[PDB]
Amino acid sequence: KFTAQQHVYDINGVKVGGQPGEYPTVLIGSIFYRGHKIVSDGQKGIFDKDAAKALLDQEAELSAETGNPFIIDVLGESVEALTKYVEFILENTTAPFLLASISPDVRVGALKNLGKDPEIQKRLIYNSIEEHYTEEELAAIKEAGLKTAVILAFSKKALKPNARIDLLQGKDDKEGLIAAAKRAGIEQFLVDPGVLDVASNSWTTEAINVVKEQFGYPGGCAPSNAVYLWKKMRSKGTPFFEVAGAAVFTYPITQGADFILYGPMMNAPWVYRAIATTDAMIAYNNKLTGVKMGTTEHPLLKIF
Amino acid sequence: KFTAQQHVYDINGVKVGGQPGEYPTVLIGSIFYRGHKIVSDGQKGIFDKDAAKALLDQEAELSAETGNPFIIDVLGESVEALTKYVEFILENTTAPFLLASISPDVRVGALKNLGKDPEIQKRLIYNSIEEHYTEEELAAIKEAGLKTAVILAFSKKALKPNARIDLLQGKDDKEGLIAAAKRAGIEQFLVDPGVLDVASNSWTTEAINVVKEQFGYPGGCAPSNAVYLWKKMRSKGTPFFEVAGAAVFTYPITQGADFILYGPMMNAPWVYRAIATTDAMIAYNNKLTGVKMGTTEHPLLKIF
Ligand SMILES: CN1c2c(O)nc(N)nc2NC[C@@H]1CNc1ccc(C(=O)N[C@@H](CCC(=O)O)C(=O)O)cc1
Repeated sequence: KFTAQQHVYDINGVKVGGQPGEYPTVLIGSIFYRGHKIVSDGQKGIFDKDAAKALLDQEAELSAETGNPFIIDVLGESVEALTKYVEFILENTTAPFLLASISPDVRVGALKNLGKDPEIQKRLIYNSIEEHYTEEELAAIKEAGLKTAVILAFSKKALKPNARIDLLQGKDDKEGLIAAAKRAGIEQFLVDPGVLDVASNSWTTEAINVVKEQFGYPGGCAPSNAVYLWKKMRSKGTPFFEVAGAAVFTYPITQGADFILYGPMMNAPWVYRAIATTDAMIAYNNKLTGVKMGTTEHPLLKIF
Repeated sequence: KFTAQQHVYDINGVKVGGQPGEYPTVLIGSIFYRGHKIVSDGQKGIFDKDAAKALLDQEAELSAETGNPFIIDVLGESVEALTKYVEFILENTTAPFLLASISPDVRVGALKNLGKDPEIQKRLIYNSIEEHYTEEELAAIKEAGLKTAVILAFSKKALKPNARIDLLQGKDDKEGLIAAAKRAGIEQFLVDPGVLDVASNSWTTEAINVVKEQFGYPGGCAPSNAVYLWKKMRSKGTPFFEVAGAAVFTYPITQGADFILYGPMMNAPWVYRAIATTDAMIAYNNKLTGVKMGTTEHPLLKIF
């Protein structure tokens, strides 16, 4: 059990946060990522709408089967593409989604094209407020009226968990990412300490623990990149890559994390089955921790 | 982490116990279990020597690849069969092994045949001293001169983790399982709190924590019990069964367990890969906690 009173956010019906076993893990699948084969032009945002709709329908089905809620990670490499990707997600699912790009200019341009829309404000989560934030970026977020953002504490100047906490809460003459988010009008903070590599997923998890111990913000991480760069294990193929993947993705959940960005949506079939199993074992512990489940839509009540 | 100084046993080279991150997880694979297709006659102990050698060679290879040591779980349905099984294991591997059977009189009968052989004393671990131990069982163990035993610290009267203090130490007019084991000349106790089903693996792990926190005995369990009877998952095939299995088998390691009985040895290829991943992430946490690895033969230094 975590020391601080946990913030539980209601993201247009998706509950995220709380004490371990209170709410199922929220699973965040990536679509239109670099090299996604359903995209034929990543600059114009031209993609197979049937194949994309099939992924969204599969996520709904897996979600209904396990009780794990989903938020879609929507990636783009251009303003034009990311704008079209967001319009498509708005119309073809009811789920919340992350507005994501490596390029902050792409994120901000796309956000500008969406204007002030009550549906966007309810469903769109900014991915992310990170070390390179600008006043322009914070202004674009405020003008869009967004209320939830991923706070990403990934930084090669902040390897140790406590240095990632310094990046979040601020230190000396740096306000920190939480303060920057608040100045943008963000009231709800999904804290992602970053995953440098597989082995340091324990440090990511230690940083999630400190966040939930002291602040009570929902904590999660995105270990898909580190897993896919693990040449030695990937070389082995199926099912060796998936079980190792499952070990990495479940580990933060075993230490009380609230959400996982699991990588490409095509991996949802095995990710949902691994994560739902962990959630069901943790919830069964609820009597010993003195926690009450916040919902009957829970893997413990569904997967057996 | 644990307050108690942890007992670390050396079982013919296999180190079992310690603080989390100090030693790799010991992996215990089952052979000659009920339904094992390499057995044609479970009463006479007629089995495929080439297929048994191949499993033991595959355990040695995976062990050398990850740094996870192994103990063999040797199951028999008759005295004649279990005797032959143990003679084969003695000759075809160097690993310690569990002498195991659903039928206590099969364990007792087999022990009589194997005699007070100094190799039996060094490599044979009694599986197990249970709630309903008999004087004839304790006499057989003493006469064989065994030094290590699994203490199955399980009872439907002691479902709560804290009740395992009662089972181990005794209570009221009941001799504890530790006192019983010592009367049989046992000096080294591998504590298994028992696993009823998948979900209750969280209660098993809380019991392991209590045992290590207060007594320092190595703690492990057999999640295999629940997983292969989980038809919903098994019938889905690869990789759904493997990732679900990986979630269950890794969970106790993430809470500080020292050994896992992972079921049939045919599953070693994906069990080693999942468990090595968890061990590597836990040991990486040593860099923050100051906990020193007790061996360079560790997944953290091998799998990347
Ligand atoms: C019950 N159990 C156990 C335990 O709980 N605690 C200790 N110390 N030792 C043991 N030893 C035996 C057992 C762990 N080993 C196992 C557990 C389960 C299986 C198993 O599920 N076999 C399958 C058939 C094999 C298959 O097709 O999977 C079955 O349905 O019976 C095979 C071996």
